Amino acid sequence: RKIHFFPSDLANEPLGDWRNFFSTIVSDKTLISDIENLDDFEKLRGNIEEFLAAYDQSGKLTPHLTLFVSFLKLLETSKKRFNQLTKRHLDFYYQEILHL
Amino acid sequence: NNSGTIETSQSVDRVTHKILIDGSEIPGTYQVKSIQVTKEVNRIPTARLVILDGDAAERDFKVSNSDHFVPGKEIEITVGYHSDDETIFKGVVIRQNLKIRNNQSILIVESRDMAVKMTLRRKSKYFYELSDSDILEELISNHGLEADVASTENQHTELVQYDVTDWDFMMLRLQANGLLCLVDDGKVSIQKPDLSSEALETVTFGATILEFDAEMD
Amino acid sequence: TYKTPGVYIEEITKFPPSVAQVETAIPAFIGYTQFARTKPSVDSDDLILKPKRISSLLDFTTYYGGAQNEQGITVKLTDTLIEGAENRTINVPEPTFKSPYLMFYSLQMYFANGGGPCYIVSTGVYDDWSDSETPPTINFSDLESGLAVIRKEDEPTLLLFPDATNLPTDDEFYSLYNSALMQCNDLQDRFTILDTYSDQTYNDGVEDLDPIPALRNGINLTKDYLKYGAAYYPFVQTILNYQYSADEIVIQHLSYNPNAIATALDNLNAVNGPTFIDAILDDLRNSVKVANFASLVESVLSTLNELIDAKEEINKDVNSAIASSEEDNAIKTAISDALDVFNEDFEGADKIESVAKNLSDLLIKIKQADTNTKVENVLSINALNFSAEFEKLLTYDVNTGLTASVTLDLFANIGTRLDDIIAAVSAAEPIDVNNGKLNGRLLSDIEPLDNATYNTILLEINSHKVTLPPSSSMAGAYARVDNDRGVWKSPANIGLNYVSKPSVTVSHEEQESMNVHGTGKSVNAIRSFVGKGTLVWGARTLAGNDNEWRYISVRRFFNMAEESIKKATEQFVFEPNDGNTWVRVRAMIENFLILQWRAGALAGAKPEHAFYVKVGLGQTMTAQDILEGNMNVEIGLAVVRPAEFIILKFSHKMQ
Amino acid sequence: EQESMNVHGTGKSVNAIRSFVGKGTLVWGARTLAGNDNEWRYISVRRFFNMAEESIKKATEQFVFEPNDGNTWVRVRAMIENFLILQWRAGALAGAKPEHAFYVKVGLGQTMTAQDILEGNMNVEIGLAVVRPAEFIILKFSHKMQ
Amino acid sequence: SEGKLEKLRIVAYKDSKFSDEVENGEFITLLNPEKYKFQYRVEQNEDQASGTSSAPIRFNKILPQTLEFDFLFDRTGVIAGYEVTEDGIINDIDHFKKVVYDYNGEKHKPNYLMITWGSLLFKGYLKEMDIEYKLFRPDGTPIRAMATTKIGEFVEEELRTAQENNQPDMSHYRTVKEGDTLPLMTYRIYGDSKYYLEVAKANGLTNFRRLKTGTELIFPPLQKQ
Amino acid sequence: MITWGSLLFKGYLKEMDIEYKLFRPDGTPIRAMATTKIGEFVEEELRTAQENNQPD
Amino acid sequence: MSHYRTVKEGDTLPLMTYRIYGDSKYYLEVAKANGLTNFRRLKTGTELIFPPLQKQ
Amino acid sequence: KSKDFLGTGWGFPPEFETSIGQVKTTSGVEDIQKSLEILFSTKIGERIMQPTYGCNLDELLFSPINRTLKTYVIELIKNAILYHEPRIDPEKIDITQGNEIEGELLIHLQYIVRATNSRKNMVYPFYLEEGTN
Amino acid sequence: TLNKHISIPKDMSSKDDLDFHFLREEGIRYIKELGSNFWTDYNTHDPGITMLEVLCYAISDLGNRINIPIEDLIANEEGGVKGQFYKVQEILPSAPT
Amino acid sequence: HEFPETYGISDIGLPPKLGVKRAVLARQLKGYLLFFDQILASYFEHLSKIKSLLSLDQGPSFTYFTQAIKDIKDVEELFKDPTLLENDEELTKSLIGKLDDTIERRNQLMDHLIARFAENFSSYAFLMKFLYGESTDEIVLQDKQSFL
Amino acid sequence: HEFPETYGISDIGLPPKLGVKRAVLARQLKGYLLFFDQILASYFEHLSK
Repeated sequence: RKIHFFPSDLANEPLGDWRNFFSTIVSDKTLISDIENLDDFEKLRGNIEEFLAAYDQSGKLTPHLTLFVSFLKLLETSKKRFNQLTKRHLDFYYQEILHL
Repeated sequence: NNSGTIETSQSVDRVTHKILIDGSEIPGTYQVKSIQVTKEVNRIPTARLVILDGDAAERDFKVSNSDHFVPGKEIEITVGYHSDDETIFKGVVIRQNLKIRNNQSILIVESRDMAVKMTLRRKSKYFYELSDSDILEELISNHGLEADVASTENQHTELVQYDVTDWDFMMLRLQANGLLCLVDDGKVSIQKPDLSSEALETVTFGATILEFDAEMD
Repeated sequence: TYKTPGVYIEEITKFPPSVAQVETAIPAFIGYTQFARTKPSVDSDDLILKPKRISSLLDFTTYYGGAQNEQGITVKLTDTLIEGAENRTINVPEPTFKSPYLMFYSLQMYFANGGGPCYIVSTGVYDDWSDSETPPTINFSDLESGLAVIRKEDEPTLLLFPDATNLPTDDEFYSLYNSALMQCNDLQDRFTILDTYSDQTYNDGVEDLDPIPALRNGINLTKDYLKYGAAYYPFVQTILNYQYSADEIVIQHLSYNPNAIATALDNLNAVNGPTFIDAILDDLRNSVKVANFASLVESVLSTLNELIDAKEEINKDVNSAIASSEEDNAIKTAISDALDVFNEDFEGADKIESVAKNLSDLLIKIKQADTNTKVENVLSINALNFSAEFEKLLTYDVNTGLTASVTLDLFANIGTRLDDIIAAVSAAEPIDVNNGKLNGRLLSDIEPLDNATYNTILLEINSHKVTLPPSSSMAGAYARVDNDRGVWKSPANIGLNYVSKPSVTVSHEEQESMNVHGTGKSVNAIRSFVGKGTLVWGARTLAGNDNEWRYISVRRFFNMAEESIKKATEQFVFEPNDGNTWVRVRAMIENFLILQWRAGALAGAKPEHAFYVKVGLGQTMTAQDILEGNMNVEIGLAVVRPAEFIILKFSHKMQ
Repeated sequence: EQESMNVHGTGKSVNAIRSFVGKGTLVWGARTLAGNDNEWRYISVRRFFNMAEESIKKATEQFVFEPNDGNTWVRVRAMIENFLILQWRAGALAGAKPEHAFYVKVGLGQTMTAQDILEGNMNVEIGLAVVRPAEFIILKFSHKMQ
Repeated sequence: SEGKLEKLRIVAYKDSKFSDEVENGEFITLLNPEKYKFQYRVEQNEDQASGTSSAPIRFNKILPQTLEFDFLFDRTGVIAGYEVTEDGIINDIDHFKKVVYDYNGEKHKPNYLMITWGSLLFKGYLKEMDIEYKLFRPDGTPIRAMATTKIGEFVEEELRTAQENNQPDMSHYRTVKEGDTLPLMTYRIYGDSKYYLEVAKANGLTNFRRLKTGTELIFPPLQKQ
Repeated sequence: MITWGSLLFKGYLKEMDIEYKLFRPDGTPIRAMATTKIGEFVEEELRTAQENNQPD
Repeated sequence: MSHYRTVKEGDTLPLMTYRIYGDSKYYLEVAKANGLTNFRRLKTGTELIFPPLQKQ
Repeated sequence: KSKDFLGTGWGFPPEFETSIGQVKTTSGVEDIQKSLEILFSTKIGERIMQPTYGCNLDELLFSPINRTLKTYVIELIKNAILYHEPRIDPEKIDITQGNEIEGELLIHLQYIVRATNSRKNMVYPFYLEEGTN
Repeated sequence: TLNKHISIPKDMSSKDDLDFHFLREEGIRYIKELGSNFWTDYNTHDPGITMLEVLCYAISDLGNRINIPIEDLIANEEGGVKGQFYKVQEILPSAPT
Repeated sequence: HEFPETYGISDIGLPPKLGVKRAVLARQLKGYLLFFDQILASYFEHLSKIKSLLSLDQGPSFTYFTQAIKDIKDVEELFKDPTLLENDEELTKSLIGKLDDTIERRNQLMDHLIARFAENFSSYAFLMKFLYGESTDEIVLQDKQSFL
Repeated sequence: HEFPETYGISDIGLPPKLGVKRAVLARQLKGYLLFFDQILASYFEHLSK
């Protein structure tokens, strides 16, 4: 909702946004009618998890979502490496700074 | 692989190799005429090198006189296409042979893997409450070799080795249990046959085979 | 035009043809095209009666164009319930009303079957249908004009008319072909390929006629003309698709529960409100100065464009209510009248749409006015129309700070008119029992709403194939034979490309009457053979019982040989008429003929049995011819004829 | 930007220096400051003429003080033609055979009049067809079913 | 540029795809050869048993190709277009040998060659060469020599399988024309008429004894091992 | 299959040599000479029918 | 053996690795031996080293 | 549904629609024609882990047109197809010059679409048993 | 629920009514047993043998349709199984007692 | 910057002769690809903040981070409000926003650092509720930083 | 429909030049073959029921 969308029949003039490209994730449109103003995502997160389960290994997603979700799954290996920094930091201090 | 060919990393236009002794390459003045390497189930791996040498006008053999191909030294052989080399054989130099004919003079060098240590001396021993796989590991570790041995269910209360080598004793005991012995690059691996794994490649009569022999009886 | 060195990929290019050569299979095609223009990018048509040489479809497509879109495609959908589940049936029948213009399809077949360069003569260009059940028609006199035109060209050797079978009567069809046969005899160098009028018993308005008997009575000329043509039968089914436009196809929908009105009515309820039009109507009702002005104009223009789009959405839903309200036509009228009135604020009656258009053009001009003068920035408003166009929205808003003096205004009459539309549409809710959601909508429109159905419909439409008379494929086949073996080789026993099957199957009992008949008016047959496909069977002329001219290859060989000799003798036209010329003419003719003999065209063990040439006074000429200035040359030729029948015999002996 | 360097209303073209992936820096374009001209837009065409004209000029110096008559006119022609036939074989000049590549004309009633003979002038006319470069490549694809 | 006499060229290359040129590795001749010659060989297996009148012949192999031609080097001074050099033909032969003969330490072999003249385009390896020296200046500088050459042919193995588009192993589709039957079409695709009931089951056909003349069928491959 | 007049021969190619003789100035060839050698093929079902082998 | 090059404009790290080793897959070992973090954009005056592959 | 081994994929200049949240795709013969447009629009070293993909037609810019050139052009085109487009067989390459002055070379490629599936064609339900990894 | 690669078996032998060659051999065996006194020529030009082969082909066609699965053989034009089976929702539940 | 020139999304643009429609389609692709770049940019940005997240002097107020992307030719037109590209802090609040549960995440980081010295602040969780209401969450985090 | 044209029992008939007697014999064969077709038709009919 923060990005312009440019129709193919206008000379680079904006008309709307990208809202309609993610509308198939949420099964109850009530929860996103004003999404940019929410402070509680528990209901929204719930419906998204149902979506992800329903299409897991179904073979039925539109290609633009297929790439986006595959990308997000590949990133899980980065999370694994990144979260080991707290241990590396602690060991460095006790073993190389304090020499213990 | 249905490509109709054999997959290599490079073109097969140029074959390269390296010979390393005690960690480093033999000098590029030595001409190696031929290389052979063999491996087989229940046997100790071997290799042969043929080196051109000897000069009637000098009355000597310079390569033979060097310290590169002396029994006891460690040898490693790598090969590949367009310098994409990989290791094929590791072992120790055991023999050196010279041959002279009317218009020919060569040096032949032979080597074997480390497992050869198990074939030199006859022994006698009592074993106690061990399984056959505990015995197989002991026989191997006695010579400083690395081992990977499948387990067995039975346990003996006594077993006797008498006036035989470690290699021969090991072979008798291993067959009795349906096991095959694979020796490779200093490691001795004892396992049951594995007919379940994926094929490495496809070899086809009308596309990739040079020679073929088969028998049913 | 390219400006930067590089490699470019283009869909449409022009090619450089340049070298002509002598060939024997050159057809002319006389008929209608999409357009006819010398210059690819001008509006004028100027090639219509100017015969032009074409090397491929790639040239035809840039001067004449493609095929006409069919108007006869119908699509029907039906919704039913099975044990509670919905089940949809898709039905796309073969069209009964088809465009009468076939030249494009005929050329595709011609080239597919081996044709070379050819001549195109247009007789005019394509016109429009009057209704979905009323195709345009063909005027006989247009084809006669085209024939008169091609008469003046020297290169063509074969005559074809791609749209002859669509003439209103058979009488016109036969007249056209008798004319062509007479022209072939007048010129002495052409051959006509003929089709029957129809492959089915056809009605002439009086009696039901059999096509082969009808063609034979139709072509009532004598041997002197019949020897210049041949006919083929039946028509062939090809593998070409019909041309159409998805936007022009209307879908009929029938269902167990009628939801068409309900859909239109719910959409209109959304329409008649603040989120659709009240917000629009409430808002709608010196270089720096130009920039500020231009911004303000754009704001109004954008607002007007939204109001215009709103009108179009309304018409699209109301029309489905009208289409679906099959019963109680009084309501159909009430709905239609309400819509018709609403549209008056946008249409020519008071055209909001042209105000928006004009403001756009004016806005560009004022922004560009800065290019060269302060004058332009004045004229664009008071000499030109910015003042005049804003007035059409509000007549004198300028009268007060709050818009006032609106003696006339183009805005907000919409409110009342939308109420009238909805009320009329709502009347149909208890009337429409059998129409579904898509009823009365265009095929392209449904693509966003549904996709499985859309794709299914397109697959069914594309299952229908084109059917054509055989003459254009034969012209292609003639070209192949002339290049592979020569003009003296028979065209029979040659396969056709792009043919699935003959339209009808002809039995042996029938086939014998096509080959041998009391009138001599033979017809060659198209047949399907097991393991081979469709072949041409037989190669006789319309004088099939004649002792000299029954075979096509014999007649075509002579036309070729005579033309070549005629050209060779032009060099002697103004020479003295005496022995020193007569001898030179003979030597030249003999050299031509000896080559034809070695090539296999002429019969005979040695030249003395193949041909002769005689020239001389006391032989072919007399004293009076010398005085008149005439020269008489006599030529005879023995030619090769084909085998048609094979007879076997067996006999035996004992060892 | 590059399109305005190659084609422009004034004809004052500018050649570009460009970097290409895997190649490095190349010279892109070879036009003159009269880039819209029908005869002189290419650098190679203008340089070829300067070369050819200088060589012929030197070759004709040997005839400067010769008598102005048919026995000289013929010798001048033969020499010029020999120069040009070599350039044609070398690939500089266009044409399937010499008759389409070049010509030389010398003579009274052709290039000279009685007054030129009296003044001491000699008029030689030469024409040349030259080879021009390709700048653009256009591709097209079409298909058939087996 | 029809009137231009084209001269034969030889370029050296580094890789087996012929895209990476050796630097300063292009030779251009000054006199064209008179002619050139190709050679083609196909080998068959011709074993037969005794008592028979003919053998059962089986294709075995296509052998590599061969090109041959001759060259002349001359810097005497009678050929129009060229100059006499201080050292004669010494630098012409030394540049010719550096391109076609000399060992390259970057690739541990001699160079890949592309030979182009007019319609001719040939890739391969040098096999044989003979050079004979004919005329000399008084101080021993050569001014004329003659060379005979033999070239073999090279194909990279990835390109051999793309040129031999080897196809009972792959999938196929046809359209039904009038006159077709199912057992005759099965014979032309598989070599045997007996698979007609497996083709009909893979297409969902029940009345296979009458085919309709617009149907597109699939023909699946036979299974292995 | 090779046919000329009375001749009819079935088989396969064994050997070929092509020599190029004349050229246009731009290197287009206009004359060439070819030598050819053909072997003979008989299918095994037809060999036993031609050798009508007949005490049996 | 060892090798050095200078970066010119238009060079990428996986294309240069292919021309030196015969394979594009060694680009992360070349970047680690030179201390490069942003290897996807090379600056056009840098001199790089290309170490040989290890043998045993 | 017989011609399913030619496959389905993204259009080359990918277009995004707003009437439905989808990117347009191509199939069959249309897909083949766009593959050819891509191949001859890219240079050999432009792909990251595919260092040998594309063509060298740019080598011939600013050169005279003759028989040697035409032979070389044909070789370049045929090899690019043999390596990178498994679904077709070239039929004819026609190279001509349509302008005496403008620097234009016109190349017309004609080709035939294969009725049988190639061993190099990576289309999902087929390569698994009929082609390479 | 993915698509699988499709192929055709190579062992076309069943010794039943779908095996053409099997049927043909049995046909000839029966002919000899019954009529060899009068009909001895079993070569391929014989009208008798020609008729046998046609009939064997027709038999294979019949056998192939008999093997069509039940779901199709007893299907209704409109779908469903109304006159063939009672469904679980109808035949398994019991009145509450 | 990893795609070929043919795609038209690189610095040199696309030649005018190819028409407007192709130029428009290039813009559509740039839009699509930003969904992949904004995520990758976040991960790189997160590495730059490790020093702050574990600081003994003062930690950050956010636990998730983003970046403006400026090596793309038209980002001033692709974004509805270019203002955000001038300040990564505003961009963070707009794109991640509430998804960053800062109070719980900041406490977990502080508790870990305190634990490294074998100390423990658990009792503040309830003792502060006799002094302050909802405002304890801010007060407690300030006190934990001071302690370190 | 499985027999060759030579037999004369197919849709295209038999050429007139072969005479009446051969046409008559074709009629006799059609009669004979109906004994085999009526039985096969019954079995197919039985599946439909």
